[PDB]
Amino acid sequence: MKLHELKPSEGSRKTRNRVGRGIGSGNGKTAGKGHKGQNARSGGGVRPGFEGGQMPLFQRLPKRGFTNINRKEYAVVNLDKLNGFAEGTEVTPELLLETGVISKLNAGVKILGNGKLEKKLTVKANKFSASAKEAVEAAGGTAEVI
Amino acid sequence: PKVALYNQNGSTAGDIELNASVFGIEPNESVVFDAILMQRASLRQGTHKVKNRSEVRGGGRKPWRQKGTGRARQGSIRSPQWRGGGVVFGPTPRSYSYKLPKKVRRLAIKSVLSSKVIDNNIIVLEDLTLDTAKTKEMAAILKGLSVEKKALIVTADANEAVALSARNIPGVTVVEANGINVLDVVNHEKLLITKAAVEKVEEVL
Amino acid sequence: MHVKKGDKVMVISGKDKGKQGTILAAFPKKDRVLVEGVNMVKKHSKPTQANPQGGISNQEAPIHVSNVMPLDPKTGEVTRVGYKVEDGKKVRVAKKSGQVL
RNA sequence: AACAGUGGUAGGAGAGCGUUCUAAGGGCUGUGAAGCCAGACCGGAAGGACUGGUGGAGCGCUUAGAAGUGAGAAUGCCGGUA
RNA sequence: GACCGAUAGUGAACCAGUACCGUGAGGGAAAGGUGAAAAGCACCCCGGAAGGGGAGUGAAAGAGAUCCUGAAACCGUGUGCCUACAAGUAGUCAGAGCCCGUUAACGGGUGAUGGCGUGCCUUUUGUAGAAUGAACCGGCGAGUUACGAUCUCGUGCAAGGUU
RNA sequence: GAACGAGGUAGAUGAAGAGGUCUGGAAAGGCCCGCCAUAGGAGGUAACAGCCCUGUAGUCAAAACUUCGUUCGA
Repeated sequence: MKLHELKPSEGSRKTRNRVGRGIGSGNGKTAGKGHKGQNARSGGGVRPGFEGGQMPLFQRLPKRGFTNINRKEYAVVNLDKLNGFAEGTEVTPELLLETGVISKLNAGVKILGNGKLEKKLTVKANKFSASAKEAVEAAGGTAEVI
Repeated sequence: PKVALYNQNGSTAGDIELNASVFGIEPNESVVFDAILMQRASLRQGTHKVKNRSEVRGGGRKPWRQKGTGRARQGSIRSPQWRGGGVVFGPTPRSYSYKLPKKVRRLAIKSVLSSKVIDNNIIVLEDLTLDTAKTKEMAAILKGLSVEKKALIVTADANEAVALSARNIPGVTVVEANGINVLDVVNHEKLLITKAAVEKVEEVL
Repeated sequence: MHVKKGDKVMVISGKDKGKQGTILAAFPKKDRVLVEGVNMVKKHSKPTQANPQGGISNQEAPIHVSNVMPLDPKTGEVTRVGYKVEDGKKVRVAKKSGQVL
């Protein structure tokens, strides 16, 4: 294909809607905004929560609890992701990073108990779930805590 | 990916095997189109500024009182409908570039090279050595190689002497083996390559 | 410019094509050159102060220097111009010839 | 092919027309382009050709892109004239 | 320079921050284009001149000092058709007569006479409205961009995507 | 508080067709032929020019001031 026969992907290009140009297209004199409204004038928007002076929803609703500066969100991984590694291999958070299974080590790696695993591994992770531990001991792998 | 190899004086040699993953890929028309549009927009620099109402050296005072005057109600002398100027929503200085994924751009460049392969305008010229920067020598070289319309030459190492000579033509330009793009490849309609740059771009891709 | 006052020159363009003429004028302010026997305008003339005449004066008119090249003094054809030095002062040396001026 | 439908404001959706630049390919032009003026031509529409006259150097088409992109009204503004 | 091409672009392409207005602070315009070369109209006639008519230059004089092109409003001059018993959003459609003959096609101009028929826009429940706006002509003149968000569409990869 | 290299401020050199023919008022335009190109940037040239001119690429140039790099303690 040369330049003088350029074809885009059909349905990937859309013409712009030039409002307020003539009457045949529609959106003519009023430019598609109705009549005489507060919204119909320039800058005429209302605040996004504002509902006509009626005391809004977030104000009618009370506040909830806190958050803490100390929050250890553990890097989630389930057992199905463990099947990618070969038999009899050692897995460590660093090797998890190089394999890209987890994109951010962050507070710490923690395995969780969904998926079927039938492989022998030496898994090194900070936190375990009880189902994960019984699953890896059923498979024959060793779950030791870092 | 089995294009015949040619010499300097138009002599031909044994054909060269080419990478299938780079030169035999079925091209993607939409991706090639978007890659064209991408750097086609990126080349333009878009410097254009036109004076908005607030900055047109004047305005200021109210020209006359609101009521009690036969004239229409009116604000500053510099105003949009006013003759003196003040334009609204004019062109503003801004950037006309964005970015595409690495996979997309590599797929696009593979697509265009493979397209050139399948319509057979690739001519490979190994060991392109010229002892002088004179232009009529490579002009006779191109006439022997039988190219009439535009073309593009890629040679990586001999660029320091070829680049002075070949820059004479308006429609013909050298490029390094690194600097392969889409506009130069599509527009020049006849891609001249050397085998060293073939392997270089081959391992790059 | 490459042409000088007092040169034997040859004209390229205009109505006057390929005719010999001598140079007695030069206008470097506007690259404007008056050659003998070219641009033969016919100026309407009123009496000039105490001169009691009335008529049409037929006289020269100047042309542009880009339409004029000088000739080879040896072979006689119109030739291009180059610059060269000869024992102190530089000299005007035409191309395809070793002679000066 | 058959069947049915086809008023319409706010509005919502889909098709398009036209203008100025920009690339690609094609070509038109002192053997007269652009523009202007006049015709009884063509398309569903926005519009588009053809032939004369003026005019005396620039401009279509194809495909795509980007818009300071389309005026009849705002006691709009400027110029000209009733 | 996918910036403007003289109502644009700086206010200012031109002797512009000028002319002009204001006591002063200040405000603040309009106004580009003969020709390639002035070769810019010798000479004759009208006339006081201006201005014209000739002659001459040029490729052009309709090109002669706002001098490329010269639209429209507006204003004139000849005319083909019609008009002094007729009231008419001034049309439309029938329609005889008369005149002309074309991007040749069930043509063109004018139309005595008949039927029907209260402009445009805005705002209104409702306008022919005695509600509003427009003397006319020409030019200019109103939904864009930035950064985010969301949704659809379409692309590349896909439990990964991506700088 | 020296002499040395590179710049800056003026500049110089710099290839190739009035090629033939047609229209034209005028060819830079059309057709048929050549040449240069480290130079086909651009402008002007009676119309649209790489080879008409100014130039352009390279290659040089400073009497005088000026700006940058080599010398004179635990």
